Amino acid sequence: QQEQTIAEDLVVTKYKMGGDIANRVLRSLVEASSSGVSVLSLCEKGDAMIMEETGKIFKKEKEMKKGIAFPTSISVNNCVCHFSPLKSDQDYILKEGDLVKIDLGVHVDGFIANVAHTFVVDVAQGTQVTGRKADVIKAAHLCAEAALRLVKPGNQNTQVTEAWNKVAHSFNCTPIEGMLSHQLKQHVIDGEKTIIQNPTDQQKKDHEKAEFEVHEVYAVDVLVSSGEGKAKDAGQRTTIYKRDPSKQYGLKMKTSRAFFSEVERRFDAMPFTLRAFEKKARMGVVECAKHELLQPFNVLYEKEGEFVAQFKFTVLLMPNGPMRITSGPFEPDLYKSEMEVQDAELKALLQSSA
Amino acid sequence: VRYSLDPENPTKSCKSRGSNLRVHFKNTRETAQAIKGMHIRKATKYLKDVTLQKQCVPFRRYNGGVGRCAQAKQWGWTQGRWPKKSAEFLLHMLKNAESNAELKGLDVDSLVIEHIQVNKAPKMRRRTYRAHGRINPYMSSPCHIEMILTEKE
Amino acid sequence: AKIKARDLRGKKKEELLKQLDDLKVELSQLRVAKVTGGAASKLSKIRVVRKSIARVLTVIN
Amino acid sequence: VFIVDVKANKHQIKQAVKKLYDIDVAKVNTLIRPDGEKKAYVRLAPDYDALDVANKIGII
Amino acid sequence: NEVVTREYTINIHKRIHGVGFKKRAPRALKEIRKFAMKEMGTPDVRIDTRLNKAVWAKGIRNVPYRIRVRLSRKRNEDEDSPNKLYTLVTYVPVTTFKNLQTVNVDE
Amino acid sequence: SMLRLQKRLASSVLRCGKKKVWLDPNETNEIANANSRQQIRKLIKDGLIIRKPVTVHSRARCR
Amino acid sequence: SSHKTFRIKRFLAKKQKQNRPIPQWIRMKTGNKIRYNSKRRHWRRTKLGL
RNA sequence: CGCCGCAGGUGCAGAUCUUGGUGGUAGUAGCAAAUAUUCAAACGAGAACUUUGAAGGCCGAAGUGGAGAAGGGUUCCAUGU
Ligand SMILES: [Mg+2]
Ligand SMILES: [Mg+2]
Ligand SMILES: [Mg+2]
Ligand SMILES: [Mg+2]
Ligand SMILES: [Mg+2]
Ligand SMILES: [Mg+2]
Ligand SMILES: [Mg+2]
Ligand SMILES: [Mg+2]
Ligand SMILES: [Mg+2]
Ligand SMILES: [Mg+2]
Ligand SMILES: [Mg+2]
Ligand SMILES: [Mg+2]
Repeated sequence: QQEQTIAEDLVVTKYKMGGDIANRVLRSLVEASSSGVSVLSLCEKGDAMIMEETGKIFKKEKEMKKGIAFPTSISVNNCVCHFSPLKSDQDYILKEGDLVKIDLGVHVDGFIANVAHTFVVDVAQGTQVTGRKADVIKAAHLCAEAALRLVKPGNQNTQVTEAWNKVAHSFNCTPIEGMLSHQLKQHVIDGEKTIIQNPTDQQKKDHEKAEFEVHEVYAVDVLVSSGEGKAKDAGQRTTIYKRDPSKQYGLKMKTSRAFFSEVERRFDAMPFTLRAFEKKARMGVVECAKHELLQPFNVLYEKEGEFVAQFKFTVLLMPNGPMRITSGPFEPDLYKSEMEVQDAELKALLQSSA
Repeated sequence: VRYSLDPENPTKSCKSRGSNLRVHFKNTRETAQAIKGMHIRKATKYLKDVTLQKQCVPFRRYNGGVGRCAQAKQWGWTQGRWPKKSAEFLLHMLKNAESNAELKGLDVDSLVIEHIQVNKAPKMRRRTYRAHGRINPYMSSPCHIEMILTEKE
Repeated sequence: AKIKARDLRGKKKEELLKQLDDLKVELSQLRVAKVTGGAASKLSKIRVVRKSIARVLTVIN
Repeated sequence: VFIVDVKANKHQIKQAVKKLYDIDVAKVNTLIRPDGEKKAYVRLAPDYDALDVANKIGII
Repeated sequence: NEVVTREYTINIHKRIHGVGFKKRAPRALKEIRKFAMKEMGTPDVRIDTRLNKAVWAKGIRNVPYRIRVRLSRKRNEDEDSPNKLYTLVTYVPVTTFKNLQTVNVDE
Repeated sequence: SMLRLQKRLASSVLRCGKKKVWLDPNETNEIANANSRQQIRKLIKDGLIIRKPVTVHSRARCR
Repeated sequence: SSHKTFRIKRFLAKKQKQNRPIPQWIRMKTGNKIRYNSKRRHWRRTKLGL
């Protein structure tokens, strides 16, 4: 009952600068994304800039931990999310016109500023990107503007997902199966108050019917797919894991215990990446994943050539209108769709704002 | 499901049922005849007294070898016992019956057990070992139970 | 990308054995992925590689 | 630790590991499991690290 | 008040007379629990482990003739229990049992 | 909750019988978390598991 | 016993391997007619042939 | 299925009949060989029986101890139900 929340105005201001530092590294990512680069190169430099910038901010309070709440995940045209290539793993080269999707997070006092964005690289100045890859990102952008407008204590959790299903049907697309938004509190990215998109019969009865509440942080995340809704595995190593503090077990391995203690020092409860270590890290992760000490964040692939897009950010709830601390660089001038919106409620929410 | 003795007014009635319950049929039949016609609160109190051995059930039909007790004199009888397992199983079915009565919306402070029936269930098989290389049955005697409670006051 | 015995028959003993070596290496990697979790794509490729090995050996014999 | 053919002896296992993974091996121990599969404990040479040989194999 | 405590002495010899050898010490604790139930009116009686050692001090059949105990009625502090009060009975080591009354004790 | 495994491992580590192994009644959860002999060693070092002394069999009367 | 021949140990291996429950997806097959492994064996109840 | 013919492995109360099922007996006989259990706590919906600690006892080194051969064949060991 003593857990910290947005009730402190100091918490508000450190949210604003933490979201600003998360937005500014996404900006450096999109300005440094060019043809002939590597996904691994952009991931390692994206996290390295986070580590040094969070070190130089809040140098006055260092009893706590400042750094990554979600590692720099970079995926292109085939991966849903949770992707961070290892040095021993194969790399990918960025070409002309491919849309790349970047996830990134910062945390201060265990309080999270999380943000993503989907953008096409090497975009010619003053041109229009079309096709079936240009409407999934525009629909997802409309989903993000929908959530920004409608997030308010007084609605239900199913209102968001039915609107997301509706805008999916309007754009002749569908949401990704089993994608969950979370209520983000102190030291937590896995809050119990969760939001579903593209549900099924099994996930619906396991989802909890709940009503929103004032003065709390959310991670509104939308996954829009131009295909059919298929996300599976293709034998790729899962890199991102999160410590589960509820459970414990007696490790039988010296290098697994060393791996776990390295997690406690750097990423004690928040999701991390195996890149930060690596030879013994790959050994020490398989046993800790076996006994559910770490929650794997698996990589998901769709049919080759299909297109999926993401848009997520941390939004603050307050009775006098919600506010945004994390935003991505999307411009609707150079992104249009071959299908427009036909629904009255959708056109009303995109017109109005806080 | 089709009971026997469907209620005269089904709106003011609730039903409960259990099948293949692993209690002795003979004990449960005697306990059911004890609580038949009782009020819901009175029967719940009575069954709790059976487990506390303050009130006994009279063994009227299945009484071969059943001992005598002083508490049998409340009934017009001489033999009585305190079947703990039969009382516990009927207590659970009475809780289920009153939960059904709440679900229908009719109040639970005026219910009376107007129907209660114990049927024999299919027998379960075990083995016992006897003197000269013989095997004999060790059959269990489970029972189905059904009950209907009707509002009356 | 499958292997057809009809196009195998023109090949020589050197490249036929090279193709057999490549298939056997792939199968051994698939068996590794089978015991290390892997994916259904790699699990279902086991039968494809196994029939390809038999196809090459039948052509050789 | 490898599961090997039940008809393979220590010399054959030692040569098979050397050829397939291009690594040296000090000694091979061998048991037959209760379910019938033969299991070999292939101790690598002192200069070969089994920790990273397991990586290039893919069983880390 | 219902958090009272009192010192009693129990004639264990009186309550165990006639019990067989292998059942004397177990019966002494059933009758000690009976004594606390009657004197304090609580169905929940907790024997102290030091009192259990005192009853079994001379073995299963040579139970002490008298024991000096202290019954303490207390609030269970837990409304999830169906009994509001429980009596905890402890062991009072004495050198003699002559002229020992039943007395009230402060906290 | 059920310290059968921990009592067996503590007797093997301490090289005594299960008669002489003293698991702490109050630290039940911490003992129960020890699924390994090295965890047992840590508890022995930290005083949560004690080897009780031999029952006294004096020869003073015989002497 | 601890001492055994290779033939005996291989015989015990097959009996061990086939003494397992049937898969759950077998019940979903078309025209299944199979309820449970009717050839299950317990060491204490039924002794092996050898 | 009726009628005209045809053909039988054609009619059951029995056979200490064959096979299957079900009663009374009957909530009965019984769950009585080798001294013995008790208190507190934990987990748990639920504890005479599980786990821990404290007692009181027994086996008493020809053991109710520690290991093996034959035989068994996974009963070994963790986790869960
Ligand atoms: Mg008679
Ligand atoms: Mg017998
Ligand atoms: Mg016999
Ligand atoms: Mg050998
Ligand atoms: Mg036998
Ligand atoms: Mg005939
Ligand atoms: Mg007949
Ligand atoms: Mg009897
Ligand atoms: Mg008896
Ligand atoms: Mg003795
Ligand atoms: Mg022995
Ligand atoms: Mg065992």
